[PDB]
Amino acid sequence: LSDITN
Amino acid sequence: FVKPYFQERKHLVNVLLYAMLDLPEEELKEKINFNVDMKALLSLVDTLHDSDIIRHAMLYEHILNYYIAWVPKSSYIK
Amino acid sequence: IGINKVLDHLAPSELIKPVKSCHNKPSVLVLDDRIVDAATKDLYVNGFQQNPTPENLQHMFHQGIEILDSARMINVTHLALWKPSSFKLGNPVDFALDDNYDTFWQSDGGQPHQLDIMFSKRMDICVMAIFFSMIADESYAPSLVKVYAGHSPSDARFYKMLEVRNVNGWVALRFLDNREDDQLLKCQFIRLLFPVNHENGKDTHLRGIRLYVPSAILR
Repeated sequence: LSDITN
Repeated sequence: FVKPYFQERKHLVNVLLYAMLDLPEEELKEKINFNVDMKALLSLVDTLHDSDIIRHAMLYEHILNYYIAWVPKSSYIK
Repeated sequence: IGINKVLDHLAPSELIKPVKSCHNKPSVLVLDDRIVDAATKDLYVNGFQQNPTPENLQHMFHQGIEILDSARMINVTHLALWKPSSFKLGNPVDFALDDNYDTFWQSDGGQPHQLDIMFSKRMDICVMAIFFSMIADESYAPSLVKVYAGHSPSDARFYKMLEVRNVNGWVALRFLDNREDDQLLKCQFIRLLFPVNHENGKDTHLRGIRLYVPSAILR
Protein backbone atom coordinates (compact mmCIF):
# COMPACT_ATOMS: atom_id res chain seq x y z
CA LEU A 1 0.00 0.00 0.00
CA SER A 2 3.05 2.23 0.58
CA ASP A 3 2.53 5.73 2.05
CA ILE A 4 3.80 4.48 5.41
CA THR A 5 3.19 7.01 8.18
CA ASN A 6 5.83 7.83 10.81
CA PHE B 1 18.78 77.40 36.68
CA VAL B 2 16.20 78.52 39.25
CA LYS B 3 14.89 75.36 40.94
CA PRO B 4 17.54 75.08 43.73
CA TYR B 5 16.52 78.52 45.00
CA PHE B 6 12.93 77.26 45.19
CA GLN B 7 14.05 74.25 47.23
CA GLU B 8 15.97 76.67 49.46
CA ARG B 9 12.71 78.26 50.60
CA LYS B 10 10.62 76.05 52.87
CA HIS B 11 6.97 77.16 52.76
CA LEU B 12 6.87 77.13 48.93
CA VAL B 13 5.27 73.69 48.59
CA ASN B 14 2.34 74.38 50.91
CA VAL B 15 1.42 77.78 49.48
CA LEU B 16 1.77 76.69 45.84
CA LEU B 17 -0.40 73.58 46.21
CA TYR B 18 -2.93 75.60 48.21
CA ALA B 19 -2.79 78.11 45.35
CA MET B 20 -3.31 75.24 42.90
CA LEU B 21 -6.42 74.07 44.68
CA ASP B 22 -7.71 77.64 45.38
CA LEU B 23 -8.38 77.18 49.07
CA PRO B 24 -10.07 79.94 51.08
CA GLU B 25 -7.89 82.28 53.12
CA GLU B 26 -9.45 81.04 56.37
CA GLU B 27 -7.80 77.62 56.06
CA LEU B 28 -4.52 79.31 55.12
CA LYS B 29 -4.59 81.41 58.29
CA GLU B 30 -5.31 78.47 60.61
CA LYS B 31 -1.90 76.78 60.41
CA ILE B 32 0.33 79.28 58.54
CA ASN B 33 2.08 81.79 60.80
CA PHE B 34 3.14 84.39 58.20
CA ASN B 35 0.90 86.88 56.41
CA VAL B 36 -0.04 86.19 52.79
CA ASP B 37 -1.16 88.99 50.49
CA MET B 38 -4.78 88.42 49.48
CA LYS B 39 -4.36 90.61 46.39
CA ALA B 40 -1.37 88.49 45.38
CA LEU B 41 -3.50 85.40 46.01
CA LEU B 42 -6.42 86.57 43.87
CA SER B 43 -4.03 87.63 41.10
CA LEU B 44 -2.30 84.24 40.98
CA VAL B 45 -5.64 82.39 40.92
CA ASP B 46 -6.64 84.55 37.95
CA THR B 47 -3.36 83.74 36.17
CA LEU B 48 -3.73 80.02 36.96
CA HIS B 49 -7.27 79.95 35.56
CA ASP B 50 -6.22 81.95 32.50
CA SER B 51 -6.93 79.65 29.55
CA ASP B 52 -5.67 81.73 26.60
CA ILE B 53 -2.54 79.55 26.31
CA ILE B 54 -15.04 56.33 13.48
CA ARG B 55 -11.72 54.81 14.35
CA HIS B 56 -10.66 53.69 10.87
CA ALA B 57 -11.29 57.12 9.37
CA MET B 58 -8.81 58.84 11.69
CA LEU B 59 -6.07 56.40 10.75
CA TYR B 60 -6.17 57.48 7.11
CA GLU B 61 -6.56 61.16 8.01
CA HIS B 62 -4.37 61.75 11.06
CA ILE B 63 -1.53 59.31 10.36
CA LEU B 64 -1.20 60.75 6.86
CA ASN B 65 -1.78 64.31 8.08
CA TYR B 66 0.98 64.18 10.70
CA TYR B 67 3.48 63.52 7.88
CA ILE B 68 1.85 65.98 5.46
CA ALA B 69 3.19 68.85 7.59
CA TRP B 70 6.43 68.18 9.45
CA VAL B 71 9.37 70.23 10.73
CA PRO B 72 12.57 68.95 12.46
CA LYS B 73 17.50 65.80 28.07
CA SER B 74 14.14 64.53 26.78
CA SER B 75 11.51 67.05 25.69
CA TYR B 76 10.56 68.58 29.08
CA ILE B 77 9.42 71.68 27.15
CA LYS B 78 5.66 71.11 27.23
CA ILE C 1 -9.22 69.92 -16.01
CA GLY C 2 -9.64 66.70 -17.97
CA ILE C 3 -6.29 65.46 -16.68
CA ASN C 4 -7.26 66.06 -13.04
CA LYS C 5 -10.65 64.35 -13.29
CA VAL C 6 -9.37 61.23 -15.06
CA LEU C 7 -6.65 60.79 -12.41
CA ASP C 8 -9.37 60.68 -9.75
CA HIS C 9 -11.29 58.16 -11.87
CA LEU C 10 -8.33 55.78 -12.23
CA ALA C 11 -7.62 55.72 -8.48
CA PRO C 12 -10.67 56.51 -6.33
CA SER C 13 -9.73 56.48 -2.65
CA GLU C 14 -12.20 58.44 -0.49
CA LEU C 15 -15.18 57.10 -2.44
CA ILE C 16 -13.87 53.52 -2.48
CA LYS C 17 -12.64 52.69 1.04
CA PRO C 18 -15.84 52.19 3.08
CA VAL C 19 -14.53 51.23 6.52
CA LYS C 20 -11.40 49.17 5.76
CA SER C 21 -12.60 46.38 8.07
CA CYS C 22 -11.59 43.25 6.19
CA HIS C 23 -11.56 39.95 8.09
CA ASN C 24 -8.40 38.79 6.25
CA LYS C 25 -9.04 35.10 6.87
CA PRO C 26 -8.95 32.74 3.86
CA SER C 27 -12.40 31.70 2.67
CA VAL C 28 -12.92 27.92 2.54
CA LEU C 29 -15.18 26.20 0.01
CA VAL C 30 -17.23 23.16 1.04
CA LEU C 31 -17.22 20.33 -1.50
CA ASP C 32 -19.33 17.71 0.31
CA ASP C 33 -21.91 15.88 -1.81
CA ARG C 34 -24.36 14.75 0.90
CA ILE C 35 -26.26 18.06 1.12
CA VAL C 36 -28.47 19.28 -1.74
CA ASP C 37 -28.40 23.02 -2.42
CA ALA C 38 -28.81 25.31 -5.41
CA ALA C 39 -25.30 26.75 -5.02
CA THR C 40 -23.77 23.28 -4.62
CA LYS C 41 -25.67 22.02 -7.67
CA ASP C 42 -24.10 24.85 -9.67
CA LEU C 43 -20.58 23.78 -8.68
CA TYR C 44 -21.24 20.02 -8.41
CA VAL C 45 -22.45 18.58 -11.72
CA ASN C 46 -22.64 14.79 -11.40
CA GLY C 47 -25.32 14.83 -8.72
CA PHE C 48 -25.58 13.72 -5.11
CA GLN C 49 -25.90 10.00 -4.42
CA GLN C 50 -22.33 2.07 -0.99
CA ASN C 51 -19.27 2.86 -3.09
CA PRO C 52 -19.89 2.54 -6.86
CA THR C 53 -17.82 0.05 -8.83
CA PRO C 54 -14.97 1.41 -11.00
CA GLU C 55 -16.90 0.83 -14.25
CA ASN C 56 -19.76 2.91 -12.84
CA LEU C 57 -17.13 5.56 -12.10
CA GLN C 58 -15.95 5.32 -15.71
CA HIS C 59 -19.54 5.58 -16.95
CA MET C 60 -20.25 8.66 -14.82
CA PHE C 61 -16.86 10.05 -15.87
CA HIS C 62 -18.00 10.09 -19.50
CA GLN C 63 -21.47 11.44 -18.68
CA GLY C 64 -19.86 14.23 -16.68
CA ILE C 65 -17.63 15.10 -19.63
CA GLU C 66 -20.63 15.07 -21.98
CA ILE C 67 -22.73 17.30 -19.71
CA LEU C 68 -19.91 19.82 -19.23
CA ASP C 69 -19.32 19.87 -22.99
CA SER C 70 -23.08 19.91 -23.67
CA ALA C 71 -23.42 23.60 -22.80
CA ARG C 72 -22.16 26.41 -25.04
CA MET C 73 -18.51 26.53 -24.03
CA ILE C 74 -14.97 26.55 -25.43
CA ASN C 75 -12.24 24.21 -24.18
CA VAL C 76 -8.68 25.56 -24.21
CA THR C 77 -7.02 22.97 -21.97
CA HIS C 78 -4.53 22.21 -24.76
CA LEU C 79 -3.82 25.93 -25.38
CA ALA C 80 -1.45 26.34 -22.42
CA LEU C 81 1.89 25.13 -21.08
CA TRP C 82 1.97 22.67 -18.17
CA LYS C 83 4.85 21.93 -15.79
CA PRO C 84 4.19 19.78 -12.70
CA SER C 85 6.45 19.80 -9.67
CA SER C 86 7.94 16.40 -10.54
CA PHE C 87 7.22 13.33 -12.64
CA LYS C 88 7.58 9.66 -11.73
CA LEU C 89 8.67 8.46 -15.23
CA GLY C 90 5.47 6.42 -15.51
CA ASN C 91 2.82 8.97 -16.45
CA PRO C 92 3.23 12.61 -17.54
CA VAL C 93 0.40 15.15 -17.35
CA ASP C 94 -0.78 14.02 -20.79
CA PHE C 95 -2.77 11.14 -19.30
CA ALA C 96 -4.30 13.62 -16.85
CA LEU C 97 -5.49 15.77 -19.78
CA ASP C 98 -6.35 12.79 -22.02
CA ASP C 99 -10.00 12.85 -20.83
CA ASN C 100 -9.76 9.16 -19.91
CA TYR C 101 -10.58 7.75 -16.48
CA ASP C 102 -8.38 4.67 -16.93
CA THR C 103 -5.18 6.69 -17.43
CA PHE C 104 -3.93 9.31 -15.01
CA TRP C 105 -0.88 11.35 -14.02
CA GLN C 106 1.23 10.85 -10.90
CA SER C 107 3.84 13.11 -9.32
CA ASP C 108 6.71 11.92 -7.13
CA GLY C 109 8.81 14.20 -4.95
CA GLY C 110 8.27 16.73 -2.19
CA GLN C 111 5.08 16.65 -0.17
CA PRO C 112 3.76 20.09 -1.30
CA HIS C 113 3.13 18.98 -4.87
CA GLN C 114 2.81 21.80 -7.41
CA LEU C 115 0.96 21.84 -10.74
CA ASP C 116 1.74 24.77 -13.04
CA ILE C 117 -0.62 26.07 -15.74
CA MET C 118 1.08 28.77 -17.83
CA PHE C 119 -0.78 30.62 -20.59
CA SER C 120 0.65 32.26 -23.71
CA LYS C 121 -1.98 34.98 -24.25
CA ARG C 122 -4.50 36.68 -21.97
CA MET C 123 -7.28 34.08 -21.79
CA ASP C 124 -10.37 34.71 -19.64
CA ILE C 125 -11.17 31.46 -17.81
CA CYS C 126 -14.75 31.14 -16.56
CA VAL C 127 -15.20 27.52 -15.34
CA MET C 128 -12.43 25.20 -14.15
CA ALA C 129 -13.24 21.49 -14.26
CA ILE C 130 -11.48 18.94 -12.05
CA PHE C 131 -12.30 15.28 -11.41
CA PHE C 132 -11.74 13.46 -8.11
CA SER C 133 -11.97 9.75 -7.25
CA MET C 134 -12.14 9.25 -3.48
CA ILE C 135 -13.01 5.55 -3.48
CA ALA C 136 -10.92 4.68 -6.55
CA ASP C 137 -7.74 6.51 -5.45
CA GLU C 138 -8.13 6.82 -1.68
CA SER C 139 -4.39 6.31 -1.13
CA TYR C 140 -3.39 9.18 -3.45
CA ALA C 141 -6.57 11.23 -3.12
CA PRO C 142 -6.10 15.03 -2.96
CA SER C 143 -7.42 16.15 0.43
CA LEU C 144 -6.58 19.89 0.53
CA VAL C 145 -6.19 22.05 -2.59
CA LYS C 146 -5.25 25.73 -2.84
CA VAL C 147 -5.69 27.50 -6.18
CA TYR C 148 -3.55 30.55 -6.97
CA ALA C 149 -3.85 33.30 -9.56
CA GLY C 150 -1.63 35.87 -11.21
CA HIS C 151 -0.30 37.29 -14.45
CA SER C 152 3.17 35.75 -14.04
CA PRO C 153 5.12 33.34 -11.82
CA SER C 154 6.24 36.48 -9.97
CA ASP C 155 2.81 37.71 -8.83
CA ALA C 156 1.10 34.45 -7.87
CA ARG C 157 -1.52 35.09 -5.18
CA PHE C 158 -4.03 33.05 -3.20
CA TYR C 159 -7.53 32.74 -4.67
CA LYS C 160 -9.54 29.99 -2.97
CA MET C 161 -9.51 27.05 -0.57
CA LEU C 162 -10.90 23.58 -1.29
CA GLU C 163 -11.35 20.82 1.31
CA VAL C 164 -12.06 17.25 0.17
CA ARG C 165 -14.22 14.85 2.18
CA ASN C 166 -16.06 12.63 -0.34
CA VAL C 167 -16.27 13.64 -4.01
CA ASN C 168 -16.34 10.84 -6.58
CA GLY C 169 -17.14 12.98 -9.60
CA TRP C 170 -16.34 16.02 -11.67
CA VAL C 171 -16.07 19.33 -9.81
CA ALA C 172 -16.97 22.61 -11.52
CA LEU C 173 -15.63 25.88 -10.11
CA ARG C 174 -16.84 29.07 -11.74
CA PHE C 175 -15.29 32.22 -10.33
CA LEU C 176 -17.41 35.07 -8.96
CA ASP C 177 -15.61 36.55 -5.92
CA ASN C 178 -12.86 38.20 -7.97
CA ARG C 179 -15.17 40.00 -10.43
CA GLU C 180 -18.93 40.16 -9.91
CA ASP C 181 -19.50 42.10 -13.14
CA ASP C 182 -17.75 39.63 -15.46
CA GLN C 183 -18.47 36.38 -13.54
CA LEU C 184 -15.14 35.00 -14.76
CA LEU C 185 -11.42 34.98 -13.97
CA LYS C 186 -8.82 36.91 -15.98
CA CYS C 187 -5.25 35.71 -15.47
CA GLN C 188 -2.30 34.30 -17.40
CA PHE C 189 -0.75 32.29 -14.54
CA ILE C 190 -2.50 29.54 -12.56
CA ARG C 191 -0.79 27.09 -10.20
CA LEU C 192 -2.21 24.36 -7.98
CA LEU C 193 -0.91 22.93 -4.70
CA PHE C 194 -1.59 19.58 -3.01
CA PRO C 195 0.07 19.93 0.41
CA VAL C 196 -1.41 16.74 1.91
CA ASN C 197 -3.47 13.72 0.84
CA HIS C 198 -6.15 11.65 2.54
CA GLU C 199 -5.37 9.36 5.51
CA ASN C 200 -1.85 10.87 5.59
CA GLY C 201 -0.92 10.07 2.01
CA LYS C 202 2.34 10.82 0.22
CA ASP C 203 1.66 11.32 -3.51
CA THR C 204 -1.37 12.32 -5.57
CA HIS C 205 -2.95 11.34 -8.88
CA LEU C 206 -5.07 13.50 -11.19
CA ARG C 207 -7.64 11.58 -13.23
CA GLY C 208 -8.99 14.50 -15.26
CA ILE C 209 -8.61 18.25 -15.68
CA ARG C 210 -10.18 20.73 -18.09
CA LEU C 211 -10.30 24.47 -18.63
CA TYR C 212 -13.36 26.33 -19.94
CA VAL C 213 -13.54 29.81 -21.48
CA PRO C 214 -16.42 31.74 -23.13
CA SER C 215 -16.39 33.61 -26.45
CA ALA C 216 -24.36 28.51 -49.44
CA ILE C 217 -20.81 27.14 -49.60
CA LEU C 218 -18.69 25.10 -52.00
CA ARG C 219 -16.67 22.27 -50.48
